[PDB]
Amino acid sequence: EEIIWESLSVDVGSQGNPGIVEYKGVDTKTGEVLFEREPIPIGTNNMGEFLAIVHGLRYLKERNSRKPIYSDSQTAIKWVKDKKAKSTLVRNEETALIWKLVDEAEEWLNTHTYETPILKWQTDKWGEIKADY
RNA sequence: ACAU
DNA sequence: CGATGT
Ligand SMILES: [Ca+2]
Ligand SMILES: [K+]
Ligand SMILES: [K+]
Ligand SMILES: [K+]
Repeated sequence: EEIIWESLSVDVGSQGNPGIVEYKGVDTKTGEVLFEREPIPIGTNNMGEFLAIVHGLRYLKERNSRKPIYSDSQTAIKWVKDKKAKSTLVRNEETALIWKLVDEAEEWLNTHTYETPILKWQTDKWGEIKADY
């Protein structure tokens, strides 16, 4: 229906898919960048979106914030709900770094709790997510 | 088909 | 036009 303005929005950016992956989280209302991940040399769009949501969860928990997280990624939202990132990216020395981060993000989800609602950004109705690149 |  | 996903 309507945007929950008191929220954190995340977004992935990439150069290639697979290719260089980065992500950031922003205040949905103001656009203020709240966190930005150093670019990861090789990963997929969906791994980046997954890592972005999990980082937002950890960021909000550490700050005792009950704000929801918006993501436009059907895939990543489901991976977080499942606590399992079902990526097809091969595992090799080239992809070790992103797979390490993804493996660690799943481990974190399996060892911590949170009530943070994870919400679908309705691009069709609201336009591009505010964390856009 | 939908979400990227 | 290609790729990542449910
Ligand atoms: Ca975007
Ligand atoms: K996105
Ligand atoms: K983007
Ligand atoms: K497809």
